[PDB]
Amino acid sequence: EVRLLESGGGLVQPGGSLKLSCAASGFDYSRYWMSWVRQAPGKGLKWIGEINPVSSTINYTPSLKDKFIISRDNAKDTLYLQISKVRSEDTALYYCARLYYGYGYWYFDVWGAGTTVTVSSAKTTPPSVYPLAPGSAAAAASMVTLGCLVKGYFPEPVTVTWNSGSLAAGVHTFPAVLQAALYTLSSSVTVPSSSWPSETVTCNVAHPASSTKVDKKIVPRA
Amino acid sequence: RRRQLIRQLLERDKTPLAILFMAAVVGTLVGLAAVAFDKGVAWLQNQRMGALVHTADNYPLLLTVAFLCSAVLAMFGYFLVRKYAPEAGGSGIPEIEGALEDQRPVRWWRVLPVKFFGGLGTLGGGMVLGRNGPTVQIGGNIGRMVLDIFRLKGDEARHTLLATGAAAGLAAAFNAPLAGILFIIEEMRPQFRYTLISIKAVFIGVIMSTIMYRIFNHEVALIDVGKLSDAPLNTLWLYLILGIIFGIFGPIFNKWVLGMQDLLHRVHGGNITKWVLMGGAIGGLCGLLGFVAPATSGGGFNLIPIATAGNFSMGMLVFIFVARVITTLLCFSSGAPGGIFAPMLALGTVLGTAFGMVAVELFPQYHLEAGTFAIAGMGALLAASIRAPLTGIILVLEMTDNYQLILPMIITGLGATLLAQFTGGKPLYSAILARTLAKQEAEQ
Amino acid sequence: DIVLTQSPAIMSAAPGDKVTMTCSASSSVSYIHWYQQKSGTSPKRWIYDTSKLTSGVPVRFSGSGSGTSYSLTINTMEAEDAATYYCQQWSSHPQTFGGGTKLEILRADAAPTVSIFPPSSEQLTSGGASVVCFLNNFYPKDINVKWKIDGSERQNGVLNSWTDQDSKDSTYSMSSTLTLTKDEYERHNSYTCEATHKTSTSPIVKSFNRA
Ligand SMILES: [Br-]
Ligand SMILES: [Br-]
Ligand SMILES: [Br-]
Repeated sequence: EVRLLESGGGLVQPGGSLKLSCAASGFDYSRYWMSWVRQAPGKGLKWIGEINPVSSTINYTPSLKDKFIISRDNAKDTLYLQISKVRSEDTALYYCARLYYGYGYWYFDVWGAGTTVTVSSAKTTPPSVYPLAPGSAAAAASMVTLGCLVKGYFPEPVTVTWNSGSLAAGVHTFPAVLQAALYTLSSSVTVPSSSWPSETVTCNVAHPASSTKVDKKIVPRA
Repeated sequence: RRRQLIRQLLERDKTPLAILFMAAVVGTLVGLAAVAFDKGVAWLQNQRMGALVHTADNYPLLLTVAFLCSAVLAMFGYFLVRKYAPEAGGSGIPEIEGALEDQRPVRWWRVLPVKFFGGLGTLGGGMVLGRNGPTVQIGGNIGRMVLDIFRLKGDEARHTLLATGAAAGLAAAFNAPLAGILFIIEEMRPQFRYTLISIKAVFIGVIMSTIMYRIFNHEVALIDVGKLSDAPLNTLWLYLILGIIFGIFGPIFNKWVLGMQDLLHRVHGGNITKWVLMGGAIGGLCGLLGFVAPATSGGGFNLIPIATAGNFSMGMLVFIFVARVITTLLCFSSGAPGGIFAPMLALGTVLGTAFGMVAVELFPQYHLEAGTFAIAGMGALLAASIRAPLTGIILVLEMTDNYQLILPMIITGLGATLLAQFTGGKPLYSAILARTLAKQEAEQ
Repeated sequence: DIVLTQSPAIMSAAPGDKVTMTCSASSSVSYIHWYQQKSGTSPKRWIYDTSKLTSGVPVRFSGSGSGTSYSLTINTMEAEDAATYYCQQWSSHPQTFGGGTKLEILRADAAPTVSIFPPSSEQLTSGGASVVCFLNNFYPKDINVKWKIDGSERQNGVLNSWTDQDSKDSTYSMSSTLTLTKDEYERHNSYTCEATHKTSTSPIVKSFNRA
């Protein structure tokens, strides 16, 4: 296949710099103009810039002098984006694209998955994971809703699975909300009452930014 | 005349065995000749280079040994032309064209020695002239010589062997087999009548010529440009524009060569002594500019890949273009032996680059490479001045191998030949023959 | 620069049904492209040169337009057609995308399954108390949550979060979380979570008492 794998996006402190990287696989990456496009949280696609195969021409969106630096090394088959004096406006998902054309009106041929840049002076912080069991005198019905609360972590993201991904039906994980420089979310899993508390259901939480793997057994209360 | 045609159709393409074999030997010799001429030119330019280093301290004596080294070689080439074969002056394509019309002689016992040795003098000094002119006349004369040695009779033999010699001649000068055949079929053939020039025989001579060249030249290409980008459909109209600019320029350049032939004739009046001295000063200027600004002088093949890669500034390209227009006229209009064909590839490239780089900055949405416009313009002065567009297009294709550009190359060439027609210009080889046949009568 | 404006910024539609979004330009634009994006996924080139489908794009999709107005269309909506559709121009430089058009499934109304959850003993020991309310699997997405502490309305310290429309059942979901200190939590007894949807006038209260 043709693959675009962009990496290098993480948490960076305002006024800092960072160097994103797009790894090209499965096509001659010479021959092609390459492009960067970013998507800020809940917003549309924004063009950063493009580089031609010989780096003889590099265009950038109407945006300040040495803000962005796009370069390519067609020998390692990888495209680069340096961002400087990074402000929160640079918090975005960053996309690497191969450019082509049909009649000659250029389009964004194939895209990668993205990397996320978060720019913040808030400090990395592991999650506290709490179980959500139904209350002491719970209305034990056909299906029982359980949960766990993932509280006060920074930055995004965390991944939640139930019984190591075996429990996949009836899960939903809500989008995290940020408050006082910390993130919180919770996860719901609805199972049949024959399942719990007969078997065990566990939420496994991972927050790689703070090297946290944690499992939380959900147990009936009182 | 239907039953006549039924017979002729049934007798098509049966060239006589003798003409085909003789076509083979003509090509082989033209090949060996072109190789020898090519190495000879190079060897003198070297001697001239190694002279400038035994003299690289005294900048004044440097510019002097540059001038006189090329002045001496130039005069020598002028002199043998006027003294022993005046129809070996200038290119020679117009006279081999005349020979094909049976209105100029192929004096092979005299032109072979003077064109070969006289060209070495003028090319080897670094004048703005090409190998094409020489190698096609030399090749035609070689055709005649093989005809006379073996006393083959008929109109077919005389026309084909003369055609294959000039075809093998262009082929061997450019490592361009398809261009050689086409140059005969589109440009050099008698243009107002049928002829029995066998094409299969021209083909055989071109092969052997090209094989001789590969034997002494392989592993290095005349012009290496790499692979450039493609052309999007919505880019095509820009190559048409570029064509129209070549189409207006074509004839204006043709006025200059002709009226410049006039003007510089005034200088020597026709006197072989003033003339040879004139070519000595033109030759010294080239060998000097060859040191002080090389892109202003020489055949120009060196600066073609440079201009295509966008490595010249726009300022340089304008400078080179003006200057080379000037030094190209001075050398060819002077009547020194040697072509104008190859320096027109240079002029075309330089112009097309300059158009390309304006086109890149006006349309970033097109993602242009100035090089694609240089490649479209290389065979464009050929199309608007000598009006053999199918030959320039196939020649540029053979030398640069960017077939993906075939459409903008065609488009640029046709606009050039269309606007040259529409602005009242004529094929330059034909207008040089015509003026030559017009005083081979006005003396009566 | 050229500004492109996609029109029904959000919109729903039943399966097997005819959908149509718009793109509109501050100036005249030529041969517009359309990309389709599902959440978590790279954008996919969908339609190009105003009308041409990309290899794999089912035939139900089609584009049209000229000059200053263009369109995407799906003659028979499917379910996998749920995504965001971005239009894009490079007739001018520099190239500009549209704001987007999110397209989600339309389905039958559904009521929330409400579930209330007391602070874990684990969180209490650290001093904080969070009361979590799940409103799960409802359509349409507009809903209201209200919290009562000892039957009295409370507004401060509440944070809600909606899921994106669900894949299989095409419903929504929305969690509400009331955070206090352990001390404030302990002064009171009855915590109630009241979901006011549109599939009824009578909210579905769920609640617990610590006793
Ligand atoms: Br001539
Ligand atoms: Br020449
Ligand atoms: Br010539």
